[PDB]
Amino acid sequence: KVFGRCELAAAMKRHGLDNYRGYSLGNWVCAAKFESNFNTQATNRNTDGSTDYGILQINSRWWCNDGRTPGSRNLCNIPCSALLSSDITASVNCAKKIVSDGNGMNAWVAWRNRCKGTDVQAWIRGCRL
Ligand code: NA
Repeated sequence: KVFGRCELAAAMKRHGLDNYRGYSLGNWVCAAKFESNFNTQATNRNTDGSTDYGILQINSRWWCNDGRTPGSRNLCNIPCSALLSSDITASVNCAKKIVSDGNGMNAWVAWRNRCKGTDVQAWIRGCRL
């Protein structure tokens, strides 16, 4: 599913991301834009042989099991395929564990490089929330 900007903002808010660990909703929307272009089916291989999955490009190295990432962990206790669903529940719940693990949203390279320190509230401008 490719979400609209405001549609994803609303779904993320419903699922408890607005100000989660102090990150405003616009941070989360910005991150999804530049990780996946708001596409739940996005996948991308990493150099180490892990893969990133879903709207927030969650990494099989640590967070999910995809059956082909040796020596990795599954800290969200999910198949990676769950992160590709049209329903963002699994991606949001796993993102809440990631963002709580000490490094905040710096875990997401795209957030760090394209959202952090910018006017992220712009990502929710005009949305009914
Ligand atoms: Na894994």
